[PDB]
Amino acid sequence: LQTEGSQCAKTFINLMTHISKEQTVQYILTLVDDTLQENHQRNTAWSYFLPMLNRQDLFTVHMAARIIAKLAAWGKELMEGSDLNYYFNWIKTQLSSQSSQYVQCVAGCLQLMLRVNEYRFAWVEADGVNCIMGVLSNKCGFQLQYQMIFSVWLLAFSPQMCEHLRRYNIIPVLSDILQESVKEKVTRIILAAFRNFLEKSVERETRQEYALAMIQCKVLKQLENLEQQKYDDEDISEDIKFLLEKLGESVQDLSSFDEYSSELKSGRLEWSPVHKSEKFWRENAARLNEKNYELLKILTKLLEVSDDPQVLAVAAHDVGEYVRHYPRGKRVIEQLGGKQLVMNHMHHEDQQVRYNALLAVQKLMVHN
Amino acid sequence: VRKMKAIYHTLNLCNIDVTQKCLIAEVWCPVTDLDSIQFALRRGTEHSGSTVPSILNRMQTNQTPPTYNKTNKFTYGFQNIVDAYGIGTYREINPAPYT
Amino acid sequence: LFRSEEMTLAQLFLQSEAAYCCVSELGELGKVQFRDLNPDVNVFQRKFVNEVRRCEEMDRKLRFVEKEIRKANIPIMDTGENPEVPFPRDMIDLEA
Amino acid sequence: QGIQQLLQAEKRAAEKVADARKRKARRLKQAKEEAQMEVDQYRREREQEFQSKQ
Amino acid sequence: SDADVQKQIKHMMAFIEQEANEKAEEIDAKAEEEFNIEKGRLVQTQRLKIMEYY
Repeated sequence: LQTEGSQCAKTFINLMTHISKEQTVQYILTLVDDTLQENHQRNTAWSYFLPMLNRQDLFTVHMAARIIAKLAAWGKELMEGSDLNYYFNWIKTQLSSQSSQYVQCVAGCLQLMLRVNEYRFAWVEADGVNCIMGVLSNKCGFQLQYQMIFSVWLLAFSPQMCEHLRRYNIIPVLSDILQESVKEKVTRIILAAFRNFLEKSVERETRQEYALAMIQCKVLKQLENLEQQKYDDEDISEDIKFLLEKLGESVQDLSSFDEYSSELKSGRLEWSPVHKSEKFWRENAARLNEKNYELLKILTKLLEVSDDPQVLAVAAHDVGEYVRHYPRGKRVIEQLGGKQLVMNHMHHEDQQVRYNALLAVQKLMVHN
Repeated sequence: VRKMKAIYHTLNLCNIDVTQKCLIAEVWCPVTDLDSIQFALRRGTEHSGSTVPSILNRMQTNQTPPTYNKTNKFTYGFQNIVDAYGIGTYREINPAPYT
Repeated sequence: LFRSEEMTLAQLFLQSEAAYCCVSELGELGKVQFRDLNPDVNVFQRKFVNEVRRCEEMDRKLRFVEKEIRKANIPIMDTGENPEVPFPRDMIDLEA
Repeated sequence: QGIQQLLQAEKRAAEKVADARKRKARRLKQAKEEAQMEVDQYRREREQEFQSKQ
Repeated sequence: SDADVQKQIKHMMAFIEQEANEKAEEIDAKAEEEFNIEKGRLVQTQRLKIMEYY
């Protein structure tokens, strides 16, 4: 009972390797995992026990993975990151999702290595992060998804790693996990993963993580009813109010018309929350006339010359919302002949540009 | 929507939730109908993706139980005619087969 | 059928994740008598009074549409088929 | 009955969250006091360039 | 079946370790902002005191 375990470790390490009784060696490895779980030093010998492990038995592969995670994530001089880039490649086959009964356990061993900061930089470079994307694709992620979102939540702390992880479709794949919300602990870490993403960016490329991520997805509309629910854990109730205030400004800060001017002058006229928001059109009432009513005339020009199976419905929506907020603009589009263009474009074969132009042509003639 | 309102209405009827992050329900059920509810509840939790099957504990309290009668399309008219005067207690003879 | 049916007062242990799916399957079976554990509470603070409001406005808009079609006289076929209960992951998609 | 087994089981699950709430308010004080151990030490990190420019 | 009182202690106590470890390891993993990035606040403060001697 506490027996100043310090000596006889070299006799135990020699006994852990040389013994052909795998039943006793699994019991020897389980006693080492139980004892060293709450105590200190037991890393050249750590590299030595790795080659005798990871072979031909289901018990010793993850029990060594338990003790090699405890050895690598604990200790100052025991930090041996050169052995870490060595270690990841051997168990990467086991880290694949082709195994049964152990995909949950090695994910737990993966979280211990992903805890400390310098271990994370060498991880994601050697990773090929698609291993997380493989299990994030539907493969019965009841507990498995909670382990992997906890892994990427660890990857959000260091600032330069945030622009490393953004070369993917991460957050709308993650918001697809958020809309399920069955486990009630996957949503507490995937909202924390949204916070640790958004808070720790020193750049203006947080707006890269709204357009891909937040405003253009079914997450911000979901966060309104996330506030309405009755959660108990106090960090969640401050996680939603932090995300609601960060995304509350994020809808109108591009809802400026500048961006819209960046959209209109450069073209391509995409589907954006600046078009559906009425506080946009509450502001830019006279701003088309501030641009000498060319800013409307450049919009009907791209409406004229191009067929545009998607953005013509956006262009038909843009002339509709301006006309409701300025009655003299009805006379403006009559001088340009854009009404007869909407008359032609409402008879189009596509239903989205038909429905938008029908609302556009009926906004022109509310009162005559 | 009228089903989903009913399930959320009876979850308001369900547990105080102070005990754990789970729901407790003291429901009444027929004793001879007990294999069908357990066969349904075992695959009912499977749709939610849970590996933990919900369990059914039997109590031995002294609250008065309600009555229940096997009701057909034919004997329903003769049942509520008897039931209009007074509801039968637990295991009294129903006069409805004689009615 | 001269004696009775006999009742049990069993006790359920429903998990938080398996709270909608089991009770919905119990309703299709239809042989349970859910009893009020807390009668001395008001109409709110019942843990699920948030979206039972939202089911009522989804019912309120659907009562408005049912008035609208019969006002325009398009009599709708029934085609009698009892559908299955929608999951709460489909509940957010239903308001849209 | 079963809820009597669940009342102390909830309490030990709440207690395992409770001591985690206190070691994070304990190491937080130590995080500020381990960051000022460099005051003893990073003056010796200044000492190597004192010999270099001399 | 008398195994329900065993089934109660089987998996509802498995919910306890779901609250025990996975919620405390969440708080244990909240040290990169509470210990590591608060380390960087004061070691950058006394990095000035290296330069003022330098």
